[PDB]
Amino acid sequence: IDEKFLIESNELVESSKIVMVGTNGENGYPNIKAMMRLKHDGLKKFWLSTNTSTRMVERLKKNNKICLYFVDDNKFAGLMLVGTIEILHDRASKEMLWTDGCEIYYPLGIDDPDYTALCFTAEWGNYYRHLKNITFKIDEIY
Amino acid sequence: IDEKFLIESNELVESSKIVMVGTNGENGYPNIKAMMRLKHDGLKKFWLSTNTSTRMVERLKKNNKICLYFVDDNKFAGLMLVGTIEILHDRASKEMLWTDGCEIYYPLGIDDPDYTALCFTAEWGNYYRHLKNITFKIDEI
Ligand SMILES: [Cl-]
Ligand SMILES: [Cl-]
Repeated sequence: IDEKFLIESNELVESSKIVMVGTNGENGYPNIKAMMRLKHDGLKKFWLSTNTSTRMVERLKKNNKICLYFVDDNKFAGLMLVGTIEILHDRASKEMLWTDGCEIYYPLGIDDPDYTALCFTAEWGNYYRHLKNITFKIDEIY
Repeated sequence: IDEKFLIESNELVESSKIVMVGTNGENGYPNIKAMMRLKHDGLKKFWLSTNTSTRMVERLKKNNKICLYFVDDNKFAGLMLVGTIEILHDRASKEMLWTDGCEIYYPLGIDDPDYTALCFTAEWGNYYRHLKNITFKIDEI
């Protein structure tokens, strides 16, 4: 509950545009994919970008329990957040979340058929560091 | 399945000291944790260490289906392996897998009570590059 974590975890989040996203894959195996962080609100909410794959979409439709992971291997520190994700289908949201260097990935702009936007809402997390971890609920850390 | 994207998969694995490990967690949620690579054999077998944790031991005994993810540090790309994991509780295995480098995390050595070794066996791979992925079965390649 010390203020350092939220600030330290926030630096961790801010330090890369890439987030590792864990999902429930086929046949009971977890799957991890890299996604792009379009926006976040502290540790409460993340808006992410990934390529439209019917596989991923169908999977998230049936099971939206996910986790996010942020790491710096140099400190051997990481942050994991656990929560649920929803696909944002409306163009309004897609437009408001669009950023520079979305363009690198989605040449046809907001209307690129491969631009999918997601909203992750964190329930809890775990900060790992010095081979220990501190688990917290989001509603506590604020 | 071609040898270009599999040469990059192996290079990525050989350069990796830390690997992201995805496990099936409480209440239906995936969980991810960084673990250290001790040894591997191609893309089929990976020996990992992490700190001893009774929560993780119980998790993995209920459900040993996991994935590994190797981040490419120089471009938007990565390798995901999927398979099953087993904890190596025996000192013989821990002695064999011990590498110079472990002394940083486990200062009491092979007998450090926080030293846990695990053996992952991959069944399927997925290589991500250029916003695409190629899926392959490890035993075919
Ligand atoms: Cl709206
Ligand atoms: Cl020595």
